[PDB]
Amino acid sequence: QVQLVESGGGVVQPGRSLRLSCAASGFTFSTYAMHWVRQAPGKGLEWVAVLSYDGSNKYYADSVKGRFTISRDNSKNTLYLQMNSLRAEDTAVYYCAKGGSYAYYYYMDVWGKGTTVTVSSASTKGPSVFPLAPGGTAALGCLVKDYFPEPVTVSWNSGALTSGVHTFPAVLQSSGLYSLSSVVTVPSSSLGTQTYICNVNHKPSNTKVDKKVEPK
Amino acid sequence: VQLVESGPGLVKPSETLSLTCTVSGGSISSSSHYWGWIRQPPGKGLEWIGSIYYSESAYYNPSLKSRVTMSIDTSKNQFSLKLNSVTAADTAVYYCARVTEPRWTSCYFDYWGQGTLVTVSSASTKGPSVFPLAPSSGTAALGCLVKDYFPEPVTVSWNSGALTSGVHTFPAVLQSSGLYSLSSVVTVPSSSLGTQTYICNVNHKPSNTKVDKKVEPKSC
Amino acid sequence: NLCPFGEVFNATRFASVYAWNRKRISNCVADYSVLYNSASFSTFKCYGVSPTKLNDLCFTNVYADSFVIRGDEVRQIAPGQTGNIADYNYKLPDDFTGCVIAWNSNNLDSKVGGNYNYLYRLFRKSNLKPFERDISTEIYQAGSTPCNGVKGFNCYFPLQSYGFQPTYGVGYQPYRVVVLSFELLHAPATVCG
Amino acid sequence: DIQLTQSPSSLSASVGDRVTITCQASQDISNYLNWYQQKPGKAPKLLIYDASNLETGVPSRFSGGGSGTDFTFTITSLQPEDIATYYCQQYDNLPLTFGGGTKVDIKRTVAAPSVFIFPPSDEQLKSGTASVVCLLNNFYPREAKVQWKVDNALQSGNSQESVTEQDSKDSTYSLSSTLTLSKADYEKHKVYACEVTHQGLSSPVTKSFNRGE
Amino acid sequence: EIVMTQSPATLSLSPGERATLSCRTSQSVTSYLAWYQQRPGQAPRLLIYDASDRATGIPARFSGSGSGTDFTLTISNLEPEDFAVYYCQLRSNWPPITFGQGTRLETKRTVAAPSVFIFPPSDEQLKSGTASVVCLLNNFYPREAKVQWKVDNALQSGNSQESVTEQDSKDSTYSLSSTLTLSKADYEKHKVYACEVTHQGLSSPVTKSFNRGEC
Ligand SMILES: *[C@@H]1O[C@H](CO[C@@H]2O[C@@H](C)[C@@H](O)[C@@H](O)[C@@H]2O)[C@@H](O[C@@H]2O[C@H](CO)[C@@H](O)[C@H](O)[C@H]2NC(C)=O)[C@H](O)[C@H]1NC(C)=O
Repeated sequence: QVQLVESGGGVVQPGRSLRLSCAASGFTFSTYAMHWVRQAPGKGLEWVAVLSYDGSNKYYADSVKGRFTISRDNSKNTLYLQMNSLRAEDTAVYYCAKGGSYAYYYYMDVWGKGTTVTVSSASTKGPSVFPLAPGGTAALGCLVKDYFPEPVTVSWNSGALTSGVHTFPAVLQSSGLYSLSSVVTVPSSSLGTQTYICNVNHKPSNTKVDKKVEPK
Repeated sequence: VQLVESGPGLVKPSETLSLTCTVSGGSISSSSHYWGWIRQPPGKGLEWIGSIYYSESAYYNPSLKSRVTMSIDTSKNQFSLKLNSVTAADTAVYYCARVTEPRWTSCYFDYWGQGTLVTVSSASTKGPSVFPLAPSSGTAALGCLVKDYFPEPVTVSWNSGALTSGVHTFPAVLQSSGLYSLSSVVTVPSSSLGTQTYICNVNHKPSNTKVDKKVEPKSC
Repeated sequence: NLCPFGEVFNATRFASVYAWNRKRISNCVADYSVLYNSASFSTFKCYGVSPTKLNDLCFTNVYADSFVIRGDEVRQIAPGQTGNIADYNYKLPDDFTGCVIAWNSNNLDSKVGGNYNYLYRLFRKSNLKPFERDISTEIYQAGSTPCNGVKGFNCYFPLQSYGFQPTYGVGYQPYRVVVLSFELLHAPATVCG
Repeated sequence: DIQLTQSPSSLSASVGDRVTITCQASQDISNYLNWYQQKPGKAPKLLIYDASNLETGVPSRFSGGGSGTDFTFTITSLQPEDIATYYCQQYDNLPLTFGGGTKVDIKRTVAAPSVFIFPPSDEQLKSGTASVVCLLNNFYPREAKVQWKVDNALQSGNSQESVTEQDSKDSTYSLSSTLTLSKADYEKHKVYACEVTHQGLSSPVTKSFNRGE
Repeated sequence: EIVMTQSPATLSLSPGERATLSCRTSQSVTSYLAWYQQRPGQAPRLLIYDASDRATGIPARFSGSGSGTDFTLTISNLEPEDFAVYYCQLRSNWPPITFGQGTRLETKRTVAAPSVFIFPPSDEQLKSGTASVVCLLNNFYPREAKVQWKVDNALQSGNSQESVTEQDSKDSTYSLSSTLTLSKADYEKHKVYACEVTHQGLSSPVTKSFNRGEC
């Protein structure tokens, strides 16, 4: 039962520094090699760095070369990853992985649960909710625009309207804020005798907005 | 150990040259030694042909790699050589030696064989014409001109071996006709020209030719 | 069902020592009896474990490293050894737990004209750490003037070839090595006996 | 570096069908090829190690093969819990490099999208920003292309999209495109179309609106 | 390609001295080298293998400086029967078993002028339709010599062959024989035949001549 527990992941502004940690248990940590892997949102896996058994040889990727620093403390059974001068690409889920017997860096036998690092300059901000006003069937929705950070939750009619609802995952705008849209397909006959309200809840900013969508 | 070569001494151009070397001092089936062939044209340097192991595989020179094959026979304790499409540049003396490869770059030829001379030409075997080099009318010089014979070699003596001092038998030259020609001269005191007779003895075994030519001062 | 030890020992081709091959043996019953009775191995040295009491010891994972070296270098495949193979090609840790198995392969890995397919590393800036593999082919600078990828004065290629021909002494003939290493974690064991 | 090329990028197969994807390497990597399964949200789980062998717990339905440069990954009989993105990874040398990935879909009869457009709300226009929304409701397959037109001018670099995961009930996809313009540029033009192109449509379907009515 | 270049082509030394033969390999690998000795009409004999290991039966006066790239064979006390052609031999990857160009070791002595003799064609050979004129350069040193044929003061070229003997075992001198071959018809169209000999031991070119028909 090899245990790998990541910590230290959070929010950090571009250009600042952050230090991740990996707590190994259930095997001779001083003898094994250690890895760092990250995976950006919607992207594939990318190997970051690797350490020797005694922390004397380190090997990085060109994407983090000279900018990241991998270290370890065999007395504390912990693996470190000092990240300096962070950019938007570094935003990913960082895993630590056990390596080979000694200097056999070519293995990744066990992966951790992974901590998340989010690099953005925008501060916590509540979302603005704009209505998407409404064939045999009509579609209406809500635009949850310019909020930070993730995530937001959207419901319709306080949970009564669930059929035909599509809440899309958020996109990261070039401003550093997130936008999200949630729509629902409803019949056209009930557009004048049934009111629809989207319930946007943003816990990081303690924002709860109920927006009424009407036709024009 | 000893190595002996065997094979025809004449090969026509664009035909295969076969040679067989027979050893009689050890064993070819030994797992410690290679058996090769080394040739050298007359008056030229050495050129390794190819070495064969007691199994079957072997390695040769890239120059003659296409037109060469080598074979071995542990039963008769001998290895052979085959050279296809022989040109006139294959005129050489072919040795068979013993090779020892213990490490990697260590490849020396232990005991060599005496070697056989195979001359590749289309010319006809012909005995030599022996013409006198009469002494000119201190020391006087006379000799014999051994011209137009094939193939090598000939042996020249003076006074049936009784005259050796001052004798110079020159190496033969290959003329444009395909035949060889050499000269043999001897320096004798000028006073002995009128009393001492000098006879050169020329022998050419391939043609069974033995010629004794009297060399006398020419009279007007 | 049964560990594929046949694919390692009886492989048609073996790797050079500078790029030694490792196979992971997991989730199988490991029959070491065949290797015990087999009287063809010129070396069968085990460290940290005895070969007899091996059909009753479970392990979480088993690793088989295989390569080819010459006879006088087989003695280097052991903990605490130095030379040219243990320093630049394949190094074992001091606290090794496993077996080193080797046999003469002159009939297979020797060419009459010279088998130059097997290579070994000759120069390196520092000794290898345990179980480290180095396959770089960058010119080794052994002199004042640096080497820009070209050989010459104190500028040699890091890799050199074995001769491997049937006419060598036993000390220079090719030998195939299989290094069985056992790891035991605080985890369920997949390879038993 | 050693580069890996997976084929195909995504596929769809029925339950029980034979699924085989390939992973080719830029140079010889012997048999140091791993195969990972990653469901959305979870971490990658290793299924095949050393190109051919099965990891502990992985069912016998998964298999792998290959040596050198060309490798294959085969699922003999598809299962409901086999819907994920499969990556191949080499470990012959550093840096460790992964493949492009292969998404596995539930094969559903080609369904055309329901296209809807949404003009920016008057509340948002008060803030100085305009967001036009294009909705692609319930379609299959996932491949869909959306083009924006503002007064017959093709837009590029000012729009973003986000799709939902395959619905566990109708096995269709939905797409949402958002064109973000400033209020000033929104007032200089009149026509706003989002031309959609999908396999289920025998011709591109365009839905436009005029700024005003 | 690993090219083998021996040096020098010819070595002039006398018994009692020491010779230093050079066999430098091309700017490349370095390892072992084998030296061989070959006397006229005999198979080459193994002298030294593995850079510097005397073969079975080699005197202690032979040695090899088996170091890097360039090698060196050294003969301590030159014996009379130690003057021959020496070949170094390597065994690289490709090409395997390269041989050197060879170093000819001869006995150096004092400069000796050649005794020049010219021989007209015999009357017996003229009956065959061919005429050969022989020019003899007897007992000279060094072997470098030039023979210039002149027929009616016209310098001849292309119709002559020459041959040189090995070093004499007694006086260390050479002998040269040059044969001028003409047809009987061409031979009878001219009168003066001469060979001009230029040599280091001659203050001026020495010319021996005869007139066709005059005894
Ligand atoms: C390694 O192989 C040898 C020989 O196996 C031969 O090649 C195989 C591909 C197959 O065709 C065999 O039938 C061949 O004999 C194995 O030794 C043999 O083992 C079998 C039974 O397993 C036995 O009947 C033979 O007598 C054995 N041969 C000898 C010479 O003893 C050996 O077990 C294999 N080792 C491993 C680890 O798989």
